[PDB]
Amino acid sequence: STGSATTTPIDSLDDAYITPVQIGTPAQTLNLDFDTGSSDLWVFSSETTASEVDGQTIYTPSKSTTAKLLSGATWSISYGDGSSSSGDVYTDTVSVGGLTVTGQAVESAKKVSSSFTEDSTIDGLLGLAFSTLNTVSPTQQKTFFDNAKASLDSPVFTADLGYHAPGTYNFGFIDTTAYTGSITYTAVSTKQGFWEWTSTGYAVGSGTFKSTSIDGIADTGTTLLYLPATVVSAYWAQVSGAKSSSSVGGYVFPCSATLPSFTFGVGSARIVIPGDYIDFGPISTGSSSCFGGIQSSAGIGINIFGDVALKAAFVVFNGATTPTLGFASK
Ligand SMILES: Cc1ccc(NC(C)(C)C(=O)O)cc1
Ligand SMILES: Cc1ccc(NC(C)(C)C(=O)O)cc1
Ligand code: NA
Repeated sequence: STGSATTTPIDSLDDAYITPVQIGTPAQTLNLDFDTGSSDLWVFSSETTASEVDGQTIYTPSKSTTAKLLSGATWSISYGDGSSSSGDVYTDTVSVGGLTVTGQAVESAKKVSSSFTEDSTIDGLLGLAFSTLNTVSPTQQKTFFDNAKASLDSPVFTADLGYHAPGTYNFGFIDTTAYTGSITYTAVSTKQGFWEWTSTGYAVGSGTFKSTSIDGIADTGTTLLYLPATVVSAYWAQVSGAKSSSSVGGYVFPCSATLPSFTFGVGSARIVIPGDYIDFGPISTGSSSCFGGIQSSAGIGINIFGDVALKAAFVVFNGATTPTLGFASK
């Protein structure tokens, strides 16, 4: 089997991407944030505290002929932005892009935090990290990808995120038309449950490439690129008037600037992030201070190759017995 679904940015900044997902019978279509940095498939639901729902489409298990309570199971999750949700669990049929899984754990939110409530465009998350991170208790559940594996033509999914444009998530195949050149594969550690890999270095603009090992995770659910403070300082030093602002929460730069590109290494290959991708616009409406898309990972405890980095590439998440990541330019 295969599946193929379009993913669409939620706003003009590419703050996140949503992908339609069919849940239940008859189908209930919800727009989920596919997150390679977590392992729960959770949704706004008919169970979600009413004051915490503001415009999201909800899953109603009582209207699905294939829904069944997973008796006794609960879940509770916290994300890197400090957001959270929790609830109970159903099993149901879930389809993405024509690929169907029966018996998928669909985590129904009873409570979501204010960041979720305030974002009417995201109806839930679909986790694509390793199932060892799934929060369901007392019986941990598998991700959609882990349940679909048995069945896929190739045990892979790919992320092809757009810059200010739609992109694609494919399951079970490589679309050799979607990238240029060759795909460079690199080793993955699953020890922390993430798609964790080691970049071979970086360059700033037209500068020389610095060979240096940078461990981090490939995380479609994180907007920005978070790297060590040394690397980030070297990048923003090339932008006149850029500075780290404790009041704003990271590096800011004059909106009048033209940003340099940022290159990261994948083995002997190089992925170039255009300068424009690193612009996250005014810090507040009408400000001439703009927020940077490359930020320090210091205090976060891990480096994160979020959407800023990933949307510069065609990315293969290879879930074979020995998982690997692949990157190609596009
Ligand atoms: C609506 C919304 C969108 C995204 C986030 N961030 C997540 C994905 C939870 C994270 O992993 O930091 C929180 C709320
Ligand atoms: C273990 C380790 C790994 C990498 C580096 N280099 C850094 C600090 C990322 C750089 O800025 O070049 C240093 C130590
Ligand atoms: Na922000």
